Formats: sequence, C-alpha cells, structure tokens
Amino acid sequence: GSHMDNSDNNTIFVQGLGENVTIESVADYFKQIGIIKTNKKTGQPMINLYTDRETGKLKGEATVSFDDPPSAKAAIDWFDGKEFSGNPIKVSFATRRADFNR
RNA sequence: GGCAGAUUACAAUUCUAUUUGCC
Repeated sequence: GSHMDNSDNNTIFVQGLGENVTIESVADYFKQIGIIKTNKKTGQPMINLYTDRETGKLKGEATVSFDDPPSAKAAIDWFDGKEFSGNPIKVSFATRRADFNR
C-alpha cells in the first residue's frame, strides 16, 4: 500500500474477482480508470490470474499493470471495495513476489 | 522507455525474456 512512494510501481493487486473470471473481463473493468499496460511480447493486457495448485480452481486473485503509476493509484482509490462479475473485490499496490524465485 | 516487425523458452502463488529498425 502506502509502504512505498510507488514512483516506480504501476501494478495493483486484486482479490475476490471470481472463480470463472478472465483477463479480458478484468482488463475491461480496470481500463475505465486508466490505460492498462500492454505486453509487447504477447499482445494481451498486463493481467495475471492465479490458481490453486491443490485444487486447480482460481484463487480469485490477479495483478493488473498500468501504463502510468497515477492510474494504478486511482484504480486502488476507486476499485478497492467495489464489485466485479458480481463479486466483491479488493485492490491495493502490488510488488514483485516473483523476485524471490526469478 | 515507447512504436512496428521477428524468435525461443520457462514460470508464479503481487509487473516476462531474446532480437531487428527509429528517436
């Protein structure tokens, strides 16, 4: 969250999306606040859904990255505590937990 | 860093890489 200046943080973490959600739907729900950054290697928007390895069901968790950091900040200020696909969600500032194994 | 084209491989439990052209 506010634990960093986020001057280099353009990603938000999301929880509660749903067990049947899609990258395109999440992107359509976040793009209305600001431009989601697009992958130039894959052409899909920067969203990463997560899955349970013990059940194979979706965690309801995902990251979304923005083309600018103030858009990510507005996305937290706005989407945090709203609903998506008919499910309550929770947005906040992300980091790179990937860096523990990358 | 961004824009266009091309290539290959792998992964997570909170932001992929390589490569050609241009600034």
